[PDB]
Amino acid sequence: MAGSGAGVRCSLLRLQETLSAADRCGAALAGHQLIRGLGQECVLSSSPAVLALQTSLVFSRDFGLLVFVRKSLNSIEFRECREEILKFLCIFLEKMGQKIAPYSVEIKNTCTSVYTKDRAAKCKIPALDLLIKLLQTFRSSRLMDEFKIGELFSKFYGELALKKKIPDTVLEKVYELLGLLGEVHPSEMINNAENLFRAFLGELKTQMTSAVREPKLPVLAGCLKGLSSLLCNFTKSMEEDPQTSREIFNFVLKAIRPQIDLKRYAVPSAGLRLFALHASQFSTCLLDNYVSLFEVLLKWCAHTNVELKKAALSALESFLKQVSNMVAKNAEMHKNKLQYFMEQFYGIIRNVDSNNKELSIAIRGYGLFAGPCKVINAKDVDFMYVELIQRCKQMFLTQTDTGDDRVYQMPSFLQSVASVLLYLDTVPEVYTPVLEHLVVMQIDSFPQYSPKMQLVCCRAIVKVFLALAAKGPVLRNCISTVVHQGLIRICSKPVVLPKGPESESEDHRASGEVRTGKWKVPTYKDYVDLFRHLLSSDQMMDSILADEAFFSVNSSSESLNHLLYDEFVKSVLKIVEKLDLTLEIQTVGEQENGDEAPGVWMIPT
Amino acid sequence: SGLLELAFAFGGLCERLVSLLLNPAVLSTASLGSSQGSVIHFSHGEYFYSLFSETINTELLKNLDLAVLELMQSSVDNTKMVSAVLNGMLDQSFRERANQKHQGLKLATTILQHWKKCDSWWAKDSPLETKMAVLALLAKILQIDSSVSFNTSHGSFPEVFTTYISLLADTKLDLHLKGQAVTLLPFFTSLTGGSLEELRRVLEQLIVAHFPMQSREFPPGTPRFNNYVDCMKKFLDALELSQSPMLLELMTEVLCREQQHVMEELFQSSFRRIARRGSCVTQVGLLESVYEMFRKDDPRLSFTRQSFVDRSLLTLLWHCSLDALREFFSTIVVDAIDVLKSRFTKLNESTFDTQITKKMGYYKILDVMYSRLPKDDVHAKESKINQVFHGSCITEGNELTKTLIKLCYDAFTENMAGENQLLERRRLYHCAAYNCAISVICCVFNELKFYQGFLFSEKPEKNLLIFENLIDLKRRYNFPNGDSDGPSYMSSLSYLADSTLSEEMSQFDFSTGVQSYSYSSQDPRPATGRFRRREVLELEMDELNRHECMAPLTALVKHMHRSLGPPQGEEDSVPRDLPSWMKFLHGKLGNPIVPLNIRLFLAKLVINTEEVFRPYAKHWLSPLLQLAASENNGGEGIHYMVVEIVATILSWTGLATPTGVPKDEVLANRLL
Repeated sequence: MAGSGAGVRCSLLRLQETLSAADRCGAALAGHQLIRGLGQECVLSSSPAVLALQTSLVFSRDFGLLVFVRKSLNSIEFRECREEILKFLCIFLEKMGQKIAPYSVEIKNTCTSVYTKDRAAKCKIPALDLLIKLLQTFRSSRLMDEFKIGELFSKFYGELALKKKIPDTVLEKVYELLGLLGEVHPSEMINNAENLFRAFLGELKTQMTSAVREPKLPVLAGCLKGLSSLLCNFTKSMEEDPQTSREIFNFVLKAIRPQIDLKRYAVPSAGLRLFALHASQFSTCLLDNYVSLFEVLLKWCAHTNVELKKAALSALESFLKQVSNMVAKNAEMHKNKLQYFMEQFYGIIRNVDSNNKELSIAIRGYGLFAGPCKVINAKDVDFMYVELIQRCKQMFLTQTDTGDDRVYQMPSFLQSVASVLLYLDTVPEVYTPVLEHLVVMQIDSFPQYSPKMQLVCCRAIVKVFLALAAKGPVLRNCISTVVHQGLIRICSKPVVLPKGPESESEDHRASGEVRTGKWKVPTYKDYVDLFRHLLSSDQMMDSILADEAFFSVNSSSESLNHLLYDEFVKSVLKIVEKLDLTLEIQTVGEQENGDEAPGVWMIPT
Repeated sequence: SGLLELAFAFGGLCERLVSLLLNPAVLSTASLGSSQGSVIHFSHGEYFYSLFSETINTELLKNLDLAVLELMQSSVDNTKMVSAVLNGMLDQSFRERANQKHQGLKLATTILQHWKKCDSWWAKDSPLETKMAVLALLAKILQIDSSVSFNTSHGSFPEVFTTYISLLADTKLDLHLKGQAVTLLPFFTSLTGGSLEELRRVLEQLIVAHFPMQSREFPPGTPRFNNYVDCMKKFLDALELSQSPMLLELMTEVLCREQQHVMEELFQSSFRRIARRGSCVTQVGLLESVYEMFRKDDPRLSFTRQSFVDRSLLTLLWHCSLDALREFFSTIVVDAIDVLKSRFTKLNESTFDTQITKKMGYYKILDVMYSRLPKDDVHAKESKINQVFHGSCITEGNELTKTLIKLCYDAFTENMAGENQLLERRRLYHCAAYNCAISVICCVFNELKFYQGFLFSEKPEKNLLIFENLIDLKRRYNFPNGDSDGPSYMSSLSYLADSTLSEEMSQFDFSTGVQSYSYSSQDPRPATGRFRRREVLELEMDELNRHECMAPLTALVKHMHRSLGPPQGEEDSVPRDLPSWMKFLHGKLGNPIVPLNIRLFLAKLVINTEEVFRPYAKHWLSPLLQLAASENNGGEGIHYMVVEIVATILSWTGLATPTGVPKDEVLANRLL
């Protein structure tokens, strides 16, 4: 608790003194137990700043790990414990974000020295994952800027010369590291990039080989991961590349191809990650085979894995966004694709025996494919609006609450109903109370999200406010009622106790009969960020303008700040006027005539 | 607004205002801010009513009759504006309710006087949105009337009832619209039979159409399950607000289709709430409805008939009123006793189980009104219950309790040797009689109770237990939700004269037509001691503790220890023998040739509420210890039965010591 620094210093000194007398050093023992113990102590550390002393002691002089592994250079078949040290370092590096930069250069120098004379395996993979986790530490290029990338690239390309019996578990991490060399700093990797990409593409082509040869499935996943890493920074847009990127999408397309053998996934996951992050780079590649792409992405969205579920959802979202963008750009000639997509969405939505994920993707497709539907026919958007509103009333404005998230999906639905409201010539007068209740409940449910989901919620509210205000004067009154009701609901929450809240996280509550849910009670200060974001909507304004294509390039529609501020002051004045703040005395009573003296009246004050 | 008030106050220009409101005129304007670059169209009347709504509503309520007449005269071609103005007037009349009383009732009556003008609104082949508007307007009228002027007859009831029935019977309505109709159900519950059974028929048709036979066909998280639970909760809320015998019949028929219901807790809470709330006549009517449901000869299976009493009638009886219980008892005395004393058939299997179930149910009912009623009525001088057929308030004593206890004793003393048709049902029948007899005995007489056993090949212990079910006693009590109430309407649904903001949230729901639910602090919300306890046994996963006759008999034993027997304060109270019941239990437990289940039952009886067992000690030390140290027991290893026995028998040290007698010392050494 407090003596860990002295204990870890003593263990470091013992480890430093261990490599003396007999060079055997207890063979596999007498160092492995010490390393495991210090690692357990480090991962079992505490929350406050006491860890600064032990972190400084870890990266220090002779009684340190870096000097130990540097002096471990002559460990010929001796001291098979450096891999545990690297694993502890990467865990510890994951546990704490490197505070200062002069330690990072020493760490990378030590791992580079480990790379030299690395015999066989079981240490190469720890060294490479340590380097992978190290390269994600900065993410800003303000540190690690001496740019030794040339020597590393030369060494890695020299490793590509052998290409005979490198282990599969090592080769995948090697190529992942090769992919990770990008997105470090500009003005680098611009001259050897063509040769590196040619070698990578040829190696991947030999990996599949389009035959009955050995596929080397772990190698293919790392190749796709490196491909995505390379495409993340460098553009390689196929719009100027007619041949060398059609194949780079075909590689992904056969990677997405499902089969019975799961093979621990990886190779059908890196491809979906690449598609999700680079759908904008295959324009018309997605279009020329939309039916098969859509059905395969839906099949991957209907699975049991979790990370693969997230990858499939992101890939389907990116696909649908691209297709929606191209159709909204060219809705005249593109009609069969829109008909197929919206028929699938209609069938899914009208299918009453649907699930939450399928409904979510259908509602997202409803939101994305609205403008083309309007230009083909005016009467479609009305049916989309009424179906979406009925579904939202069924799922959100209910008392049932069997148990689910049921609130982490409302902004994703509000952003979708906002588009259909935007693309409506006339608004049905009977679903306006449902829309008002939806927006009020969205405002009330603000302090139940992570900060990014909170920003999504405020963006949804901003979009709905723009859609409401861009329709007519009566819907501005609807906006006013929504703001007033939200203010009333926020004001009705219980008052923050003036007394101190004691130590935070002092326990886990009473923990009664199945006390779960973690429904933290809101206060007035929990809703402060939402209204600040509402009154400062310029960033969200330009974000929505860049995302969607709509006639909103003008400062008149941008002036939601004045509208929301006026609604706030009007609601404040309304609540002040309507509230009853009179006060009386209740310890005494009337109709007093010859009764007990304490019961007549209190001493005059 | 001031200029408008002056203009209205100058004269009586109400007609011009309705006319300028109901006027088709489009006022083109540019895109509000920047939307499309085209023009934006909106009506003049909608804008004018949206701005100065309060003044127009006030002056229209001033000249109420002419305004309503003109509005519903022009309600064929301006359905948006007429609906908007009518809704605005209804919200205006709902506001200022505590001061401007009788304005809303007058408006509702005047609107209901011209339903034929809105007949073309809710009819067939009409737009669905118009039908929802009609439903919302009707709901607003019903709540603003507060069931004061609207009822059967003398209120233009046939038109509104036909509108409601046609709204229910429409197949195009979604489940939420039918849920709003079910919310509107309690206003139509004052039925008089005849043509008003059409409500029952359409309700049963709705239940058949949209409710599955099993409540598990919809997995949790599916929207179908949420819609199903929402409809069920709306039905239960309508029952609570209604107290209709028909609604209770329908919900019990739904609930008893399966032994376990996913929302059984809500059903029981609603039953207990409608049993607590109400008047005497409503309670006896509901009890009579459930009782007539129970005693009807229909092709219904035995478990459904048992569930009619075990789940529904039991809760109503336990949460009933004192005088309603007496009247129900006086109603059901005659039939129950002749049913209990009736002969059996034992010819057709379908007739055997229904007779067994009827007798078991009658025994449980009599158990309830003997446990909850004082002795001044069941057996006293001025007994309102007249069991005797001759009657006429003749003789005195108890011709009811004697016959009931005799029938219970005959039920216990049944010889089943060689008779194997249905065993478990009778096992329940014997346990049911014992509990009924215990409840009768507990509040009639005092002193030593009835003779136990008597032998003659008829003992209660063999009949009340299974003798073939091996109790799987694990190493410890371990290894033997749903949908919950969801959110609540806190600070809403009612002004309650407690908060103005709560009153505004309650008017937001009335205006929009959709109830508002916030987030509760705690997911479970125990309002009071309901279902927590009846008017120390924190272990329900044990089979021997979850026995039909273990909980009643232990309560009987505790009743023997208090205010019964020798007076308190005895020192070394007869340490050489035991009283008749104690010595009987000692003989049945101490004997090693009796089946194992009886010994386990008596041992757990001794462990539970060991206060009574501890006096007369050094006596019960040995029969527990033989069971503890034996090859035949609840299972292998040190199971929790052995743990409890050892804890109780070592906590008894000092007062009693297992030394001196060599018979128990050897067994103690074996146990060690």
